[PDB]
Amino acid sequence: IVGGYTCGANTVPYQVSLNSGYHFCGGSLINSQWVVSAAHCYKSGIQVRLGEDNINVVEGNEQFISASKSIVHPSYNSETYNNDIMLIKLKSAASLNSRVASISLPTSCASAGTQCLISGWGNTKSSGTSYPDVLKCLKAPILSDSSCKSASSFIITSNMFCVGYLEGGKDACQGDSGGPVVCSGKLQGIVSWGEGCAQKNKPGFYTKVCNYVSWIKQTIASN
Ligand SMILES: [Ca+2]
Repeated sequence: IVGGYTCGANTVPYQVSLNSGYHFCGGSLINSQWVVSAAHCYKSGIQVRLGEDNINVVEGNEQFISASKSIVHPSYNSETYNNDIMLIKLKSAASLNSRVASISLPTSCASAGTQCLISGWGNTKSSGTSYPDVLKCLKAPILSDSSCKSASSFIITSNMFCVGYLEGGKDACQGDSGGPVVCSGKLQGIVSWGEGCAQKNKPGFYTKVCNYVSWIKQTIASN
């Protein structure tokens, strides 16, 4: 995350890391057996990692559970990132506690201006590579739908909101993808894409979970 701060060991207990020999995408724990993340993060043989803060050191509190199944949205579009959502079932239920807890799904969509908390172990620089050891946080507001679009070269659909800072400097970035956007204690979004990171007039775009609650609840029940 570019222009953020250190969250602090387990201050974001719903945040998960998806690992395939090394961290590559983020995720959010929505119940003891299911994580939600981005469609575009799909990989086979994913190891979900709960309770992490320093991803490169074993601190105790870590839980490493394998993905028994990974269900991508059937309408995912890999070229426009529309319906960038994926549900991962854990092979065994996670041991829920103070440092590894689930986040509620939303009951209604969040309106422009609401302040949200974005997080992950992604890149922290506008130019170049600097992957942090510890979990990073950014507080940012939802921008108005008109704002994202004036400021855009790529297709934006109704399943995406956008959040951040048009001035630039503060944004999610590569490696945060699939991570959480929490607003008022509810997971409203999934880190999906942006035109680079932290660039002037190019905010971040996020899957709009509020559109997907039926599909999540239903997929979970029948799997
Ligand atoms: Ca660790």
